[PDB]
Amino acid sequence: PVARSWVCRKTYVTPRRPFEKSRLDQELKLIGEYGLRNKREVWRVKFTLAKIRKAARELLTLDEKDPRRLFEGNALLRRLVRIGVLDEGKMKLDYILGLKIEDFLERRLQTQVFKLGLAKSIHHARVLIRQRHIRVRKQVVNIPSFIVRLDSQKHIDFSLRSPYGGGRPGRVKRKNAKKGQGGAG
Amino acid sequence: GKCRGLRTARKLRSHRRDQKWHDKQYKKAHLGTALKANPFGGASHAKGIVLEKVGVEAKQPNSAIRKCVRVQLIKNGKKITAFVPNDGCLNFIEENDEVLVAGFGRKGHAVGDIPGVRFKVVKVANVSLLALYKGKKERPR
Amino acid sequence: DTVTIRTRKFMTNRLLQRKQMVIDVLHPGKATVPKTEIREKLAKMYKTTPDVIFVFGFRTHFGGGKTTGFGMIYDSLDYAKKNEPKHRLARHGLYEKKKTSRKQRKERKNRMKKVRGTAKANVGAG
Amino acid sequence: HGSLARVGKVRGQTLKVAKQEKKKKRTGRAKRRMQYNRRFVNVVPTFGKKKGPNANS
RNA sequence: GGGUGACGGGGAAUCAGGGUUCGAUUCCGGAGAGGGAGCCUGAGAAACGGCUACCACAUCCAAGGAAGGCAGCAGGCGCGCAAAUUACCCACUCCCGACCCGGGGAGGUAGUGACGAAAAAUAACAAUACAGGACUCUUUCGAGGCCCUGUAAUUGGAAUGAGUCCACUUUAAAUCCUUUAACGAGGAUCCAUUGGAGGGCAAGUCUGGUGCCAGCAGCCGCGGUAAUUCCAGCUCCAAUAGCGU
Ligand SMILES: [Mg+2]
Ligand SMILES: [Mg+2]
Ligand SMILES: [Mg+2]
Ligand SMILES: [Mg+2]
Ligand SMILES: [Mg+2]
Ligand SMILES: [Mg+2]
Ligand SMILES: [Mg+2]
Ligand SMILES: [Mg+2]
Ligand SMILES: [Mg+2]
Ligand SMILES: [Mg+2]
Repeated sequence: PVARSWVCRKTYVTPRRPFEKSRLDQELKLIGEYGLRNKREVWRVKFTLAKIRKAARELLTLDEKDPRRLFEGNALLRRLVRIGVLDEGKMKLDYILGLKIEDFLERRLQTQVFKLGLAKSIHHARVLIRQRHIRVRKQVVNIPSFIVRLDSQKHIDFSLRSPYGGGRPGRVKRKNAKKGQGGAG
Repeated sequence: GKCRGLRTARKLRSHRRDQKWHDKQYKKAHLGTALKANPFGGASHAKGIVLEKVGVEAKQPNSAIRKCVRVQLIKNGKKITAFVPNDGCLNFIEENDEVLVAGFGRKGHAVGDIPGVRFKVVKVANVSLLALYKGKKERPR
Repeated sequence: DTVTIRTRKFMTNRLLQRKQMVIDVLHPGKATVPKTEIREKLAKMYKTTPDVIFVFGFRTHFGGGKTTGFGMIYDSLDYAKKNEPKHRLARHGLYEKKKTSRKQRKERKNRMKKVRGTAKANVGAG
Repeated sequence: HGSLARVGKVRGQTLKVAKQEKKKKRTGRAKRRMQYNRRFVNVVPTFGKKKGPNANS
């Protein structure tokens, strides 16, 4: 006996036919569009998506008016609206299965840091997020993947203690000012 | 035809239970024999001792010699002709030297040009051949 | 000056003889303000000295402009050395502990199993 | 029959060479960027009977 | 009756639907404490960190005698393909006691830890030289630049953690994270691997050596003096803090 959870899963699935080629093309195109790091990052989304698509299938096999579908479905949609993937009005379950990877990348932090000016190219965006430069709401988000709720989006910007967003300038500029003061001047 | 009826389960089940023992693989798992017959007593690898270096003449169309090692295992005390992979690698191995040996991709079946060689050598004196062949590590002395 | 300390989930424990609450320390630009400094703030807030105040468990957030931790403020030192953990008194050393260091005790007690009655030798032992 | 002699015959006598000094290759994401760029955005030319990424006449 | 590489179950891995396989292992039940037997105590034991026997192993003996049980935690030998520290503490969870107070290798805490799982760096931006193409202009050549992509010069400073490290916080006491001062990047650097590049199967009919040898190759095959298959160099491809077997 101990404490200790052990509860943990993977986040993705690796594709069976492992050099489909067309698959590779589309997957890299995705890595290019949304500045992803790796083949996994696409795959882990592709695994989230599926799960949603599975559930939505399972709910459609049930009868309508049956409390299970009405309840879950609503929630599952309310969840998907909150992340800014599915649209209010488009909330009615069958419309989920018609959905894709691209939409679930669109509401990354990095993608919304690039989109919401701030950055200057999707790569730049991704670096900043990591470097402890941007904050959502109030916390400094460090993690590119941070899926940003539709609620949250308008509150994304730089951190209050970090060069770009009005802060003490970083150690590189700080050194060169010391060089100009003592060395040159 | 099939038995098909409703209260057949048993007849159906027992029939398939029987017919599983005409499936070559199933039989391998569920008769003893195979487990008994391997020198690696159902183990992925086994250590052994190289009791001579042995010239294995390759299977017809691909004419060559293969360079193998007559191992004798620790666990069983059975013997083997383990293949030594890669070029010039045989020379790393010396007589009476502690090889870890593995299977050869084929789970009992022999492989490629070698005839009747189930096993390849992996490590010599706790070093690993790949390492020696690369030149990362050196043979201890 | 620039620290700030807010409170939360505050309880008046008549029966543990203590005011106990969550402290939530906004403190941007500095380095998790020390526990001494928290207790002197709490005193001015609660008008009730530092000696009866015991503070612990401060965790600082990612990013860094907030810490969070439990504290309580006893009704008196009479009480604060009664319904209070010993280690936490020893944090501001008023109820320190002995330095026998376990193992030495266990090996003494494992002897004396050997001997019967000898009050002086049983006292001796090691 | 047949000797265990020649063994490392070839590997031995081959003409050994150094492995040059080029560059630190970009890694992780940046590598992936660069890869993406050279399939899709840089070239995208007028076709001339299929392609080759390591081809050399 | 025999076998079981059989402790049972909750469950686990796979999966369209059906299945297949696994479940010594953190909860529940059971069993056993080197093996077999007997029993005292006690509400509860046929207890083994209780006895009494035999057997098996072992230890001192002044040779008459006497003592033993890690399938507790550490640790060792041995066995192997195969597995962590003779660490700290009762602070948490709980338990036992006559007990608010003592005790607990149960239990926690570190240490070891590429079993596995989650996040996630290894660069980002600029104007240059240029190299290209939707637009505008031009018969073509050339040009105006909202648009942009590659290679360079590191040209340019900006940003940063890895790291070093005062101080808090943490905590039983610590460590770790976390917060945080101060130092802390021109890639000669703070250097990303592992596998492959004839087909299946992404990717060289390139360049050297070998000459059915050495060797590769899961399979089909390659190798007998122009080897896309070997050994090397160059490039390329896949996955990437991972990848082979
Ligand atoms: Mg058995
Ligand atoms: Mg028992
Ligand atoms: Mg034993
Ligand atoms: Mg007994
Ligand atoms: Mg015991
Ligand atoms: Mg191991
Ligand atoms: Mg324990
Ligand atoms: Mg991991
Ligand atoms: Mg590196
Ligand atoms: Mg292939």
